[PDB]
Amino acid sequence: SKNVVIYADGVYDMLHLGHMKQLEQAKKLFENTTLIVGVTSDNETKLFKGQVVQTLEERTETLKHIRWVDEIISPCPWVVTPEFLEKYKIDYVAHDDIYAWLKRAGKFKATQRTEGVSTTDLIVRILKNYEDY
Amino acid sequence: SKNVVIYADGVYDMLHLGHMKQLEQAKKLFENTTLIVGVTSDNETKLFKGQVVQTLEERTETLKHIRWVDEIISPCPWVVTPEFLEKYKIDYVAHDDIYAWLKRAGKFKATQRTEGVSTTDLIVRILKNYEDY
Repeated sequence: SKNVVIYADGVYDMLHLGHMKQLEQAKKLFENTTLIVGVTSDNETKLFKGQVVQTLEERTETLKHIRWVDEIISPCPWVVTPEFLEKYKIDYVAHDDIYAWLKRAGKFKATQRTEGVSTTDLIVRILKNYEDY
Repeated sequence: SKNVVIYADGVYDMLHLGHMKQLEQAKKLFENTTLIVGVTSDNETKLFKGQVVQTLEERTETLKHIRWVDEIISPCPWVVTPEFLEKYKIDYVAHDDIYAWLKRAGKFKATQRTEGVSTTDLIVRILKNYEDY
């Protein structure tokens, strides 16, 4: 079947199994896809969303090792626009409102976040080896 | 050229860029390879090496998302033996003594660990946002 271009974006700080599963899901939305992943800039992430440990370069270099990722846009724009979709020939945006125009255009595909598998979740498990008392 | 079977093993706790770079290096030792990765058991790792946060199943499930990994042996034997190499048709073992017989057989290939890129290194960077005084 025809190849389908999928776009996902995010911070991908401290990349963990939850990111990987959501990238796999986006890659597998159709039988033949190209998965483009956008990685948000340090300045815009901190200004608009919250704290980020790793630099853009670190977050991007880790992401390239993930088998589902076919292309990376680093940094990506903070806000997806129709012109951006046209420039990269994107058929669907995969994400878990401001996506209203994407759904109106038929270009939205839902993916899911997995709870309890994050990198900081692992550090909490380490800390729980040390009793309060 | 002929396909070359490479074996690497380890704990792969809290998988990070350093593991990924060492897997990439093992995968790229020759132009055409199959990279088999062995993941050590929880009990043997803790008994012989040290603490491990994630279970065998978690460490294995994260590893499968890495593009360089072609096969996983989970759990792998704590000690590599000649019979193990024969069973899996392994041409080279990639690792960073007890590898003496591997070098004697011509089946040893060095790879490098990267410093300063581990998951716990990232947590140290988080903690450094909070001044001692």
